[PDB]
Amino acid sequence: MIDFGNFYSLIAKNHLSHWLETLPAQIANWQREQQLFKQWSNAVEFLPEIKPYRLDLLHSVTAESEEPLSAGQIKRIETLMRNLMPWRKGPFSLYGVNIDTEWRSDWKWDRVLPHLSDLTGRTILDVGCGSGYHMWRMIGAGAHLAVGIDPTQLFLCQFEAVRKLLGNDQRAHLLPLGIEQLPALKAFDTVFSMGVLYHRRSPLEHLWQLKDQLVNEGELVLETLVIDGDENTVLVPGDRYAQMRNVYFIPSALALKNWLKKCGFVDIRIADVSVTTTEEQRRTEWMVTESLADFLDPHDPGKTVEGYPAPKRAVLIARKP
Ligand SMILES: Nc1ncnc2c1ncn2[C@@H]1O[C@H](C[S@+](CC[C@H]([NH3+])C(=O)[O-])CC(=O)[O-])[C@@H](O)[C@H]1O
Repeated sequence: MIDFGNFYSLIAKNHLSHWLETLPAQIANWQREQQLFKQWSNAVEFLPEIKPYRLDLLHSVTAESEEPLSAGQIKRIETLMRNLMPWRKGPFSLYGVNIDTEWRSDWKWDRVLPHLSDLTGRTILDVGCGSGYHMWRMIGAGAHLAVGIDPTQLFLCQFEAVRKLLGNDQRAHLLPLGIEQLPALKAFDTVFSMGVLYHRRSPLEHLWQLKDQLVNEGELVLETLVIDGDENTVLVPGDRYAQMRNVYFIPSALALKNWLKKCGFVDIRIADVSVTTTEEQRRTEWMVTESLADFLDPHDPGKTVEGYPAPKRAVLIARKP
């Protein structure tokens, strides 16, 4: 297993302390009903613990030693990390192992960062953080603590593989929770929900739940699929949108701005809207199964195979009063 002791021990001592009234039970239960699990755990267990000599979290996620490591030592790490494929969120550069992930999560980062309130000093929740890539970038932009939640064992394992290789860094943590499970912590400075809203049956309740994690004057940063149109334009696909099951709402950005108004957010701004291109999302050596090219109408990339407008992503920023 993995021990969440460091985390509990950490939040025992800060403004997240009340979370201990629910978290350990929920994590215990999650660990209970987890029984290729061992492949993923051994990958983490068997990687060495290295303190990086150089650590860049400001412009990438890059770690290097003073003395470059043996060809064989790189290969051990390479092949253990290859055991945690598919790697979707990244990329990561760790002692010369370059994990070119399906997504250029960096692009999403470059398009979000400039519109943010200064992250320096902040405590942050990242809902649906995947591998945790963005959490490390949040550390680089000078956040005090970055906490993520994603109820997927693979991604908990990927994150722990990276932290281990980053010298067991304690400034970020991935809890295998789902966003439904949290109470109203009202303790985070900034909350990120990226690539999550459209997977929720109840989009307004998602926004309220996010709002319930924020201090007064906290900042929400919301990113999700979208469609062109006025306030009143909102697509709800059928069984498959870009081959994804369980897609619910894909509103227009203007519609999303209105939802946030309804859910009581303030100073809302559309900050980026960006067609997702096959150079932002694709097959790699570290993710071998289908990707965006396959989910697009082969004769018209402005549409999905099913025949819907193609993936488009907005970034909305907003403040809780
Ligand atoms: N109930 C849940 N609660 C919290 N997360 C969930 C839940 N269920 C599934 N997820 C997680 O939400 C993430 C959606 S991805 C965005 C990743 C990153 N944010 C990014 O912006 O690239 C896909 C995308 O939109 O590219 C996955 O990691 C799921 O495990």
